[PDB]
Amino acid sequence: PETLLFVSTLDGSLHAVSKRTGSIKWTLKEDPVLQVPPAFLPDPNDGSLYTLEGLTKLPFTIPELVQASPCRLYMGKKQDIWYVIDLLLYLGRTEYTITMYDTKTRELRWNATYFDYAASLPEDDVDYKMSHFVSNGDGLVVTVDSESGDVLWIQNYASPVVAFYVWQREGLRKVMHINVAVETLRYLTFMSGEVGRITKWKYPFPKETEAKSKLTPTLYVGKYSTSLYASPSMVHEGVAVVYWLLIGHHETP
Amino acid sequence: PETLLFVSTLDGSLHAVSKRTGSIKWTLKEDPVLQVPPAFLPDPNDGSLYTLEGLTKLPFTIPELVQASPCRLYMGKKQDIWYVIDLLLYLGRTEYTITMYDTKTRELRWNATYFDYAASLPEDDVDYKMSHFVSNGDGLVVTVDSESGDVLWIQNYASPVVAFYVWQREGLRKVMHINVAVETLRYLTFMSGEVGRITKWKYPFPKETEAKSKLTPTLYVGKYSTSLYASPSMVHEGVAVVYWLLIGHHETP
Repeated sequence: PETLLFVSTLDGSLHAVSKRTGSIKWTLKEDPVLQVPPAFLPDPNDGSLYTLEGLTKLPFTIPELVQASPCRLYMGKKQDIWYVIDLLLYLGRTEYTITMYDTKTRELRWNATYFDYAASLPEDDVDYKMSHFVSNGDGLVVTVDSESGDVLWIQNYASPVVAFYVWQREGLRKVMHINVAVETLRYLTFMSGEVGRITKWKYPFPKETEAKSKLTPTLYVGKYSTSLYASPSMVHEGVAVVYWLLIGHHETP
Repeated sequence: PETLLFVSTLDGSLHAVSKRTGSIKWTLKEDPVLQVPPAFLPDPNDGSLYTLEGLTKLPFTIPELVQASPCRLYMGKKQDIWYVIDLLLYLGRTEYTITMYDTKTRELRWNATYFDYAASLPEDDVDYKMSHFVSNGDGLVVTVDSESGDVLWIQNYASPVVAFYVWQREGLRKVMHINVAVETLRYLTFMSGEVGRITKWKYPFPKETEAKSKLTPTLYVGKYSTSLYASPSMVHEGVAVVYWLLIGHHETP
């Protein structure tokens, strides 16, 4: 179980992936990370919240807003579930539901239902020499050796990956990753292969630092079964940066 | 609405009481403050937890244990409800449900369901010249002018009062009170009247300081429809201080 990588995606799919190949061993399909039933743009990656009066980021996440209600009208909720699955691992997720409400009118101004795996905070452990690159609005993943920039594996999961978990010390430990645009991520994987071919010695790829350095901070807004959502991302040269009108990138709020 | 005092009792009764008389204007009957379905002794006054290996107090309350799960097996939950009632006041309470669980066995080691009104923390506001004395395992209340010790009113509610709320700035503000044993509280109200009679000038009563000073810290353990619970309390001379065997007082853990 210490060789598995857990891939949490937007539609509820948790993937038991080979930290080596990146291939699926077993797929667990549950509740979709977000279910905003427009008002607030959630962040599949941690309940963060945004609003569009341009595009701004509030100061409280979804859980926080919940673990701080009633308030003034705010309705909070927080049921927990544990998942039992023999490879037996006890993985637990939390269903956070929030609710806006105006005493003036008589309707639910806003609503959202953001799930999220209980896991230990991510810490820069030198023992982890891997780095993961993720596409916004797409299941593309570029796992590329942290101690170089040497591409370890490319994968395309059904739905966009929202978070990564490694089962350290019997239980999940969230592994920090990078958000890059499909365009740029493909464009990058492309060159990686070209340089790989002309060279014939390894498929290069930027390092989290070079990447986060040379690209350009953007705030991506995606769509999910009629549920919008922002989420930081990097974009390269020649990518438009501001319903189909709101979707896509925007300049960091 | 600024003249009402809200009396939260163990069986779910919220009382709209005259901050002057102490009499009920309107009664709101909802879910009982505790519903431990023996293991952990809850505290109707804030989810605090205790265990009896004598009688000790853990470091985390019920909400905290919930707003910190899943964990390791701990199951948390936190639905909120708002109550609308025209005197219209919007009072909100939170239903906290917790759950213990051993991966070893296959049964729910423990469980509890503690409700609690959303209200602003209590602060020593010099504008509030009242003091409330409460009996453990009884609906006796001795409201006695803070700026003296002069008895303002005596009341006996159906079920034991767990907390007091004052609707300051449109919304509840929890008012700190004192936990004394029925015995002592009756014994006190008694003398108060005797001295009142021989004197014919006012019914005295200790001040939160004299009381909390001359009495003796005890940890009361009560019972509620087959649900035990600890809860600090003061006791005077000649009161036994250690199921009917556990109920009653004990020396401060």
